[PDB]
Amino acid sequence: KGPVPFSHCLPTEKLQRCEKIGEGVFGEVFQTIADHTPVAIKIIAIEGPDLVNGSHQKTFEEILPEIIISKELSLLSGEVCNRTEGFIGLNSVHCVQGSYPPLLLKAWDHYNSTKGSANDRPDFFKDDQLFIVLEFEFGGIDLEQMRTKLSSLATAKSILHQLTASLAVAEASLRFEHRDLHWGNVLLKKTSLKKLHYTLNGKSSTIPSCGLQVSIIDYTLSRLERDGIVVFCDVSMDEDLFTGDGDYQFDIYRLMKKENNNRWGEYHPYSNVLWLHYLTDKMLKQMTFKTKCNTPAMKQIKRKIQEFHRTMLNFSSATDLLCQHSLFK
Ligand SMILES: Nc1ncnc2c1c(I)cn2[C@@H]1O[C@H](CO)[C@@H](O)[C@H]1O
Ligand code: NI
Repeated sequence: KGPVPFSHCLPTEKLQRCEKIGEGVFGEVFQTIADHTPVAIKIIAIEGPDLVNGSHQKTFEEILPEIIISKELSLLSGEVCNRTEGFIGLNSVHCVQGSYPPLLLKAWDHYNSTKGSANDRPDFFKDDQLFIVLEFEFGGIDLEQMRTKLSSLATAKSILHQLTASLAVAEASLRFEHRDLHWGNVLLKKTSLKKLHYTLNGKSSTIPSCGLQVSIIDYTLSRLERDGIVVFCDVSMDEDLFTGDGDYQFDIYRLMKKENNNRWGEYHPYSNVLWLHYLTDKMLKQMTFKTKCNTPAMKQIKRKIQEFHRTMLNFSSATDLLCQHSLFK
């Protein structure tokens, strides 16, 4: 069929409603609306020779793993033996050709003016430029942006339980490792559901929501397999990924490399445990809650999360944590 114009993914009204909500070296994320329903659109330049945000563009072969993994994890919401809604829904993926839409540059400029951007203004692409455009379910607001917005550490527990269950179901179905689950990649949306449902190897359970539904995003470094065919990002020769400082996040990259002896095709679900430890550490050290722990039952939740923090690295996988850790009994 070949690539499509941007107007195929963003017809005029949908384009006019785009607001920028996120960014990374990879590119840009916009929110818009269609059929009365919000969506997030991730746009990644590929195949061209220009540096973009300081880095070379991925080839189609390099971007395919993220595409494949986004699809696999979305599909878990509709499976039976291993089912979870804890990964973001993927609506569509397109290969688009053209220069960047002026209306998106307008949205880009607004974000730059109010929040500031680390990125280049994407106005230098020619009409032959290719992009991958991934349209996802709108998952809410990332944990990092919610640093001061959550009600209490009770919510922290539901968040950790949801994250652990999702990762476990993906481990079980797909031998999945996220590999980059920093707090910008944990999204929180209000839900009126009191309990959320998952199924792990045929056994269904529930998790009290505390009014929030968690969605895990961004599969740029992720790994999984089906029928022994492994899909992953080979970072064995990457330099910069392992030389970060100033946040426990950057230790996780080094700790993953220690665990897997720099062999990124292998399955080491302990990496999911390391990420969950990093997220628990954020809950205890960087998040700040509108209400502190002030009742017996709540000073106890705090103690339980602290216990989790100091014991969870002795578990082999998110599956082991979910099934064996006292926090989830
Ligand atoms: N599906 C979504 N729903 C809501 N927000 C999303 C997404 C996606 I894909 C990304 N983002 C926001 O974009 C920031 C950088 O990826 C992320 O940190 C997050 O702030
Ligand atoms: Ni289409």
